[PDB]
Amino acid sequence: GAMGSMERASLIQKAKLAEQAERYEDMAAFMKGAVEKGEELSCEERNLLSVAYKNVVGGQRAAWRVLSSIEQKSNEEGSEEKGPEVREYREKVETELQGVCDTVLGLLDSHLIKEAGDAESRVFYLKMKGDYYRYLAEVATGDDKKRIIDSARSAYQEAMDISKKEMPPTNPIRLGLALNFSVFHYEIANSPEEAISLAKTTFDEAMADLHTLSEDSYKDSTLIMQLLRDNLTLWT
Amino acid sequence: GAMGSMERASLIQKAKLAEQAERYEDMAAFMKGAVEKGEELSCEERNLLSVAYKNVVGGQRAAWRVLSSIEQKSNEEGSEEKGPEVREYREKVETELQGVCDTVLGLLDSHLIKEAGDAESRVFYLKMKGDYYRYLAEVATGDDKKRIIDSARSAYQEAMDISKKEMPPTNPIRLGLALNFSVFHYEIANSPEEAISLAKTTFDEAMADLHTLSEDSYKDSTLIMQLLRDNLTLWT
Amino acid sequence: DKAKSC
Amino acid sequence: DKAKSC
Ligand SMILES: C=CC(C)(C)OC[C@H]1O[C@H](O[C@@H]2C3=C([C@H](C)COC(C)=O)C[C@H](O)[C@]3(C)/C=C3/[C@@H](COC)CC[C@H]3[C@@H](C)[C@H]2O)[C@H](O)[C@@H](OC(C)=O)[C@@H]1O
Ligand SMILES: C=CC(C)(C)OC[C@H]1O[C@H](O[C@@H]2C3=C([C@H](C)COC(C)=O)C[C@H](O)[C@]3(C)/C=C3/[C@@H](COC)CC[C@H]3[C@@H](C)[C@H]2O)[C@H](O)[C@@H](OC(C)=O)[C@@H]1O
Ligand SMILES: [Cl-]
Ligand SMILES: [Cl-]
Ligand SMILES: [Mg+2]
Ligand SMILES: [Mg+2]
Ligand SMILES: [Mg+2]
Ligand SMILES: [Mg+2]
Repeated sequence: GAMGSMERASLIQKAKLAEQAERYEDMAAFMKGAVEKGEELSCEERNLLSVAYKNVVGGQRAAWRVLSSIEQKSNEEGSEEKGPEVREYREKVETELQGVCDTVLGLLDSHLIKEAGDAESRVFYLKMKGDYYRYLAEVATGDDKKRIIDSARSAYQEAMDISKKEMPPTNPIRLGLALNFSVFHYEIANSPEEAISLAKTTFDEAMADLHTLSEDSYKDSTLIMQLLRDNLTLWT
Repeated sequence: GAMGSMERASLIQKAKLAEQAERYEDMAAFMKGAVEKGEELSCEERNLLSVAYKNVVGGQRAAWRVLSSIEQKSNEEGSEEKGPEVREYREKVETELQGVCDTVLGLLDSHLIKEAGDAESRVFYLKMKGDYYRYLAEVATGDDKKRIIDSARSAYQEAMDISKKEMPPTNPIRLGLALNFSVFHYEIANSPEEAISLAKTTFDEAMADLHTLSEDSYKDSTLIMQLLRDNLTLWT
Repeated sequence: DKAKSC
Repeated sequence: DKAKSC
């Protein structure tokens, strides 16, 4: 690892500098090096890891969708043959996106998940596992697509079971997990009714638990609750 | 070159796809490969080259300024010693930024400038040369800073001389060149009066030539003229 | 349209 | 403040 010679604390420090500089590739490389030191991650350090790769893969996904749309138009009735370049470049971006997903999943499997005992950490990592199998699913088209989808579902489901038993309905990780599992149902698993039912139930149960929270915790939950409301308005 | 096996036309095609996808590192790599085919660039191909590296170096410059500001605060009176990490990461970004500038300058020197005979191409490339020496100057602090500044000035000046003799005052390349040379005077050469005089004279002479233009050319010039006006308002 | 996630 | 360029 190119980060093997840098102190763990220095990697965390530089990941925070990279975030301030919006250098998310650097941020992700620093946090990969931090994870590979072998120590568990703190709550703040987990957020740095997820934000870094979320932004990296986020830009790859947006570019993939631009290219895939161009590719789909090029294969319509009446479109002039432009050669293999559009497919080639879409495959280039797709392959880089899959490498990032494989890298995150490798970190979760070696060895973040197995050493995660507290609900907040274990649910967090299992959500990540579901997220990055979902991103693999968004671009999957071959003989392993169904197993990729089920790997996302399986990771999300174990996270859901833990979060419902160990976390209050307003916990931001529990809310973000449910939001994304609902998106998985709608966009990946062809289960729009399940996606809608999950978003409603999640929102309503969090609504009924807000009275227990301080002003700061109240603000934290409602931000993600609004995303649940946004998707319901989009979907209904 | 990793692009040595791809057709020139395919590199141009993919640079345009990368632009649509906002993948400017890819865009720049494709256009570097295109240049290295050894053929001169068309007007449209020159714009692809400049847009690609402008965006790449633009993001590096913005990150460098974030980090340099943090570094400067850390060296103020009353700041706690945080170790070498801030300087280290600023130097990392700075070194990557300098490598991109060196790469562009190498392309201009091998061999875009020497084969550029038409004013539109020669002024375009000489402007680029001045721009990327200016970006080197923004981060220069050592024994070669004065020569880096003079290399930017020398490139800008030769471009200015050609553009004034061969191009109308409203030509967008001539306008962008003058805008940037004025910025060079203000931000690099500690010559704010020269920067202001150049921006005014450029704006006024273009104003007096708009009557010769079609509606489309009229729109093209005024966009950059407004940037000259913006800087004058900022500077006065 | 793409749904919101986090 | 940073001036505009092109
Ligand atoms: C890591 C970067 C920084 C900016 C330092 O922190 C990111 C953020 O980290 C925390 O927020 C988390 C968090 C997000 C919050 C909803 C953002 O709140 C804001 C901006 O007001 C978005 C981030 O991506 C992050 C880290 C992601 C997770 C997500 C992870 O799945 C594996 C599940 C839900 C969400 C949880 C973990 C949030 O608690 C904090 O509660 C946020 O502080 C505030 C004011 O809310 C902080 O902005
Ligand atoms: C390469 C990308 C695409 C988007 C295909 O074209 C970039 C642009 O390329 C041309 O515009 C150039 C150009 C710019 C125009 C001012 C943008 O006009 C718009 C958006 O309305 C900005 C670009 O960076 C570019 C290529 C840069 C140069 C600059 C190069 O210095 C070495 C000098 C001034 C400016 C000149 C070359 C402009 O003519 C065209 O005139 C623009 O078309 C329109 C509607 O104005 C097009 O947007
Ligand atoms: Cl490609
Ligand atoms: Cl570093
Ligand atoms: Mg150590
Ligand atoms: Mg443990
Ligand atoms: Mg050929
Ligand atoms: Mg020639």
